[PDB]
Amino acid sequence: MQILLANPRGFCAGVDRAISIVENALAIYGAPIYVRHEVVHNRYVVDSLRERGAIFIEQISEVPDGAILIFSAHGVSQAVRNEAKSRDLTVFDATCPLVTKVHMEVARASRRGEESILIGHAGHPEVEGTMGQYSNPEGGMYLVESPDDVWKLTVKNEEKLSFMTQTTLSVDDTSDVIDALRKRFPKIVGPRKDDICYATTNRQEAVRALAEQAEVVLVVGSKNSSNSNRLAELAQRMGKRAFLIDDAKDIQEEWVKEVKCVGVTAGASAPDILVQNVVARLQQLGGGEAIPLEGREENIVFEVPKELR
Ligand SMILES: O=CCCCOP(=O)(O)OP(=O)(O)O
Ligand code: SF4
Repeated sequence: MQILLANPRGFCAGVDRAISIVENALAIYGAPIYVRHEVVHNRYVVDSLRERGAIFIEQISEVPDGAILIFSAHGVSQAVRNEAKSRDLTVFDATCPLVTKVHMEVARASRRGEESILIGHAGHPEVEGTMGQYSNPEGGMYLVESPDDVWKLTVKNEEKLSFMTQTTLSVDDTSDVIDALRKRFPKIVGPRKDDICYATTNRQEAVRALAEQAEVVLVVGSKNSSNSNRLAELAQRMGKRAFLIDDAKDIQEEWVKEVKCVGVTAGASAPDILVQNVVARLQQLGGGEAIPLEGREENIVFEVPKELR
């Protein structure tokens, strides 16, 4: 059995920064360090940081006065930022810069009172944080997930309308949604393509190349990772069996029995150790040396705030 490894895979620049923000805060200030939401949607990273003294909360009212608070990579609404601001907290912001970029545009549209449409998945913390940048009652902020959503949306003034996207979407599905928006609202303004980040685009492109070669694709990542789920979905849509797994213990032998070629990748929030252990388990089930596929080079790094070292 040939084990193939997707390239690029695993940590992106935002996730490396965000985890380093929490670890450095723990090292500089000691436990506890409060984090609003899982810093990244990975169970291994999250359990790890919990055992080291980070406490993960959903609301600022869970956080004691005087505490250090870090916002997760996904970002936070103005309401949350202000509730934190109004309380007695030292705040470090681990929001990915590439999320912050979208935030600034929704804020712009809000200040103008011009309506904005977000493409994204209801209930995801990044969507809550992005929708949460708009506050002007004179305009409006709308969520669409699909072409059918666009087909039913009415806005107040379609001569002044813009759109933004969640950073972790399916590149192909988002393209359908944008085509629908431009047909329904011919004057809508957006970025040249979308707000899907470099890391989501690359890892999708990588998993397409993997799925071309592999009968079975394992995507290392947690159930609540949006970008990880998009990798598994892409492979499955190409007619390959695909599984999203937290770690090597999730592997069922039937998945790989009599399979000549298995592919492995990882979501942007999955550490490389998890992938090494998955390969190790596939080697127990008959795999050889893991072969990495050639991939698009990534060279972006995002530094932690100077205050955190
Ligand atoms: O939210 C932007 C991406 C952050 C890193 O990946 P993670 O799996 O934690 O988040 P998700 O892909 O947004 O659900
Ligand atoms: S997946 Fe993209 S937007 Fe999200 S943390 Fe990583 S680089 Fe930033």
